[PDB]
Amino acid sequence: QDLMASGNTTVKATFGKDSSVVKWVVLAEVLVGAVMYMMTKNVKFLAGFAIISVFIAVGMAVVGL
Amino acid sequence: VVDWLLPVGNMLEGLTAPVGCSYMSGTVTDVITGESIISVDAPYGWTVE
Ligand SMILES: CCOP(=O)(O)OC[C@H](O)CO
Repeated sequence: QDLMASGNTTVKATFGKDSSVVKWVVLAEVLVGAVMYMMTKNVKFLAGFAIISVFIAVGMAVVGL
Repeated sequence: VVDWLLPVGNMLEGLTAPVGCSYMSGTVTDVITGESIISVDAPYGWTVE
């Protein structure tokens, strides 16, 4: 038989690549990384401009329904 | 001979009339036979079936 835990495709369309999660995680870096030049003012927080698309691909393509 | 057949003639007419009966304890059998194909448911996706 089937299962009762899924069968609605609700969490897949909400927490996925083609949803709204990828938009709320791309603006959080510029909200704090682009304003920390007051006290620090050093080239340090620049290694996060490429790991955003990588972390979302190594976690969503694990199962894939 | 005709006057002698008074008790004998009455028995031949009594064995033809319907006589009531009294029950005791009857049996009602319940036997079921069949199959069931199933357608189981489915689942888813796947495819194949
Ligand atoms: C050089 C790129 O930045 P980081 O690797 O964060 O530098 C480590 C030290 O804080 C240098 O001051």
